[PDB]
Amino acid sequence: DEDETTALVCDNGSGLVKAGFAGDDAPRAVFPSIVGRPRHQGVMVGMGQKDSYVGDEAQSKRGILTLKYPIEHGIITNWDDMEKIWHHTFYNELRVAPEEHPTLLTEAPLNPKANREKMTQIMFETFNVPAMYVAIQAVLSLYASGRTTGIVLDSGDGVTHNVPIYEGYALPHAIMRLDLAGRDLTDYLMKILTERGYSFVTTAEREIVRDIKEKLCYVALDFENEMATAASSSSLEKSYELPDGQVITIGNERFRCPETLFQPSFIGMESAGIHETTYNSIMKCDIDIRKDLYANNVMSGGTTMYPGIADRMQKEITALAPSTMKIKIIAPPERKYSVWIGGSILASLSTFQQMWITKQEYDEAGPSIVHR
Amino acid sequence: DEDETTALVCDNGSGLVKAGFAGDDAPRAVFPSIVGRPRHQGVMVGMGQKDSYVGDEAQSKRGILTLKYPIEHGIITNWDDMEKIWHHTFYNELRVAPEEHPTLLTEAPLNPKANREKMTQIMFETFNVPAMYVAIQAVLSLYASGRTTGIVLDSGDGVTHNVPIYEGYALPHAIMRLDLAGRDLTDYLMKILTERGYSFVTTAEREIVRDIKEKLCYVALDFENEMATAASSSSLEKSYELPDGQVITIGNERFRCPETLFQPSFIGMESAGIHETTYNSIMKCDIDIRKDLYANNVMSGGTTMYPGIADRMQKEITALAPSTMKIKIIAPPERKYSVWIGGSILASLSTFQQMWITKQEYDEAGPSIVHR
Amino acid sequence: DLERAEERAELSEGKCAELEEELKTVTNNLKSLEAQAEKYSQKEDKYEEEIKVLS
Amino acid sequence: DLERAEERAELSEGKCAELEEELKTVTNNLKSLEAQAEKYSQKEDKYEEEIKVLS
Repeated sequence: DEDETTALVCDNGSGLVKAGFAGDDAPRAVFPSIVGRPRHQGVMVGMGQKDSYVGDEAQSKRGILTLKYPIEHGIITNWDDMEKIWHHTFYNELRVAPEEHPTLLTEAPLNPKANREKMTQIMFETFNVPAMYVAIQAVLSLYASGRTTGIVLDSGDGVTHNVPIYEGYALPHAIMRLDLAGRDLTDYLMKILTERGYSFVTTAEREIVRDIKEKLCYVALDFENEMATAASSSSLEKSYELPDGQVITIGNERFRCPETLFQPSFIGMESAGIHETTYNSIMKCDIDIRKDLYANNVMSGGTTMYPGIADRMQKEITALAPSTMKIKIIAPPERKYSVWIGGSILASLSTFQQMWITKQEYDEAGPSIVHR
Repeated sequence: DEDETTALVCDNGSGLVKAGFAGDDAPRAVFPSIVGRPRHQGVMVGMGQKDSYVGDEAQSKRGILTLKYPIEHGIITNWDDMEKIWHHTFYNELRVAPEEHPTLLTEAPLNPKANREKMTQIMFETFNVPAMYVAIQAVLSLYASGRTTGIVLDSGDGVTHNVPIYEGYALPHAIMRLDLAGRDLTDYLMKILTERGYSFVTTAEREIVRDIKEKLCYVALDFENEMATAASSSSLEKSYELPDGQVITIGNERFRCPETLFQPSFIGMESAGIHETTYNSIMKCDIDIRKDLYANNVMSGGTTMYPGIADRMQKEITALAPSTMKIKIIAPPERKYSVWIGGSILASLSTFQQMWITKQEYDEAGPSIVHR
Repeated sequence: DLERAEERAELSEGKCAELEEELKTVTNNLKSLEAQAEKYSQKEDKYEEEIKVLS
Repeated sequence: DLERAEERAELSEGKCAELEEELKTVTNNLKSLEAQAEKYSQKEDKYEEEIKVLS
């Protein structure tokens, strides 16, 4: 129990932090990855002067603060502001004292060696956690779907990745990163919806375009004869009621937004798209392992939640793969937390105890120890 | 007690001064904002030659003096004559010595920086008050209705304003000023009542048209089919008995006077009216704060006291606002003193002590100190 | 059943406010008429005593 | 959001009724004080005219 209860799992994202206790089924804490700094001197009624704001209080009060994102494209870019988000996570969100809890953290696919050593330096030397561990994100997603070999298409708020994993070892030279994700996708909907003849003028109009994207957006299979369908004008249309009455209608654009993930050309991106990239990762891997990867395309991440994403991907890679092959696109329902759940499982596991980096290892080996 | 008893609250208006002690429920002193200067040399029986007259003695003796209004449209226009009204307030009306009383004063919505510094220069350097503070009027009105975010429609004797306030900070760029108020409104009634076939010939006829406006005037909802009602001639009519017998009847015009506040066109004004202006203030503010402002339209000022003002405004902005919105027009009964009461509360408060500008702050920082 | 419960709530809150407002005005018109009545009663008794003495 | 809208509706209807009741009582106390005030004002003016004439 000492640490059975006690292991923490913190998944640091570009848009959201997911956090909680190893053992739980889902994150106890989910909140924006921002750190707000007040543009002016003054106070809220009853509070003192605050130097900084994090998560939702930074979002809610955004009009008087300069908002900053510590993690650009999955990589920690500002370490002063990240130690601020961690502090908030332990002390306010989970309300635990960190110096008696083992902490499993996550990093990104080709996270620079030096960063994995730096967050270890900050975990052990400024938070004084007993022990910690850094798992790679795609690797926890795979594992949370039971398996050990597969290829994960991972897509969240600032990055998309393909991480081919074989008997647990993520394959460095076959990993692909596509910098277009849910953030890019909300801003494109924004324009095709103002372009439908609308105005997201006040900040209460801006924010909810993102809630339109999440609730009403679709990834149609045969996106071709779906536009064609749009035109005959079926009961395909969908009206959402705004903060007030102002019933906005979205028929068609509803799927023009996730067609951006297959066609980056919709947004002036010259890069290849999700399905081709799944494939290219795969023809960059060893030959003998390619049947395995093909029958185990595990999807994880908030942006892979658009319904019919899996069917489109299913047919997208069948038709690029040699017919002798078995294609299989696994997309679980909890996928917006796969990464986290994979960490919860792993860290609560009976056999993981012997991989925890302890302060004994650290004080004796330097940050190098956990770096592997 | 030193200053718990001792804080003064002086609300300077275009028509009336409201004054008294922080702590009280209502102003100890209310009187016209005039300064009379005798047109001829001579005396009243038993008095000496008087150079000047202020408040009610200036009104009562108006036939031999040239009357002057120091505050034009809420802004202090003559500083020689204002120091005269302040002097009168402290020494004669409240009969206090100012050099041992902290003084909370009020200013108008976009009061020029230089004025807030000038009345501070006169408070500290010619009245020698221990400490003082200048609150913005709409902001005290809001606060006296308990809240901190809302939009105040403030309307008195020379100005009308809309001041959107968010967690206490009045929003400069969304404030609207409409120069038509109770003064304009008494003169319009005057004409529709002489136009009813009457004569307000002597000064005892002039003054009481204003007491007709206050007692008998109404703001009808559906001002349309209220004129229509007037015609069928119901028992809608209302006769007032003059200083003498001369029973004057006012049926209809009774509401044609406050319909001027929604239709400025009744008086050759091309500006928009109260309800549209409430609204325009609101579509000039941030988007995310517009649901707040809509559910918190606080009314203050002598001219917002016309019964049924709130119902007309209620329906005036519901029908301009998106139906998804909650409208809420708060109009308290003490509203002709909201501003003052908000100051009484605030200045008698336990936490306000640390915002008082003291002579220590001033003698050391210059007028800049209180200016903020 | 809701748009109905909320609509009934809003109409009764509106009614409530209208009546509460009509009241501050009638109880206030009052302190004024009761005070005017007492002021006149005292002016009356004074002149009733002075008429007795001039008679 | 409902048990909340219905509960707020019931409490505001209760408030509404209490205030509407307090009012029939204050407006009724009124026709009485205003009538007493007018009755005395007329007794006053009569004796003020009779004191003038005896003076």
